[PDB]
Amino acid sequence: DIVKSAWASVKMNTDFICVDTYSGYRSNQLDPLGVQHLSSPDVSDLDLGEMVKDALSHSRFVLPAPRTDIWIHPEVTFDLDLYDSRRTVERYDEWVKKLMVHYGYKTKRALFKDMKSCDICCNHDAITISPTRHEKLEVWGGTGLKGSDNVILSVDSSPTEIGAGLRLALSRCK
Amino acid sequence: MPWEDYVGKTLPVGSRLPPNFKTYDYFDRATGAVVSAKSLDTQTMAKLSNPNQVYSSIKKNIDVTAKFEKASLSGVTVNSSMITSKEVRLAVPVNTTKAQWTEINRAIEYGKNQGVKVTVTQVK
Ligand SMILES: [Cl-]
Ligand SMILES: [Cl-]
Repeated sequence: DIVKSAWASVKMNTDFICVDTYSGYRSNQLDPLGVQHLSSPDVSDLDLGEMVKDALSHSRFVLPAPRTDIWIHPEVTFDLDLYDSRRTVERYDEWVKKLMVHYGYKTKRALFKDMKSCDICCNHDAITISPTRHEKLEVWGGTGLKGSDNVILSVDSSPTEIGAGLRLALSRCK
Repeated sequence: MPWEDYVGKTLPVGSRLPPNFKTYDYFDRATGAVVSAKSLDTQTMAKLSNPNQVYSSIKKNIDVTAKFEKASLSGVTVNSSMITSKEVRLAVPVNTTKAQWTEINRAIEYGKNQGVKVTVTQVK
């Protein structure tokens, strides 16, 4: 059922576009070993797309620990600290802090106020760019269709096509 | 130990989701089984004395688990395509009245037809 995938996450307000590497198996989350690409909201679709691809290349196909009671993918790696709930929240707080300091927000509410979020997943089958509905300041979610508003691209999509698809998803956010 | 933490003792490591992840507290990162840990203490159980009050509180949780499409927060992303099963782990106290058990069992059956397994544990 589960196949090897790569993830990334895009956050965008007025001041910037932020692409981070996400890693996982079923769920995917901010990878402290992954890469981050910051840019001005007018980045070319080529560069923006290479930002997405470079971030995806650093994505890990990983589980918390080995499981014996079930079937697990033979390609999957393991990292307990990635999935650890305390480390998860703390590296998020550092992720947040670095952005407020870099852009001089001096407040969390102005950081997230005008921020949209898009999910990126990639496997052998397709590249899926999924828009969200900004539910709470720090919570995004279903747009919510089923889930027809996702930007699905071919795996052979050029970087320009990928960056372009991302902007299409950013305009579909609610 | 707190109910939410106790629920984690019977689950694989790395399952715990960051706080306030909608209604989902645990996520089996390999199988896709989600678990929502809900608890009712003696005081809250006593407070919800009026009819349908207990049923409402649980149903309120059930609907969220079932109508879940996608949540992204604290640097973590989960959507319904990842989820293979949904369960509410419910703790109820000893002062739960027969009338209240009627609401509990009602929510159990409601959840089941909503595609959500409601599992009840009696806490001393
Ligand atoms: Cl999945
Ligand atoms: Cl009913």
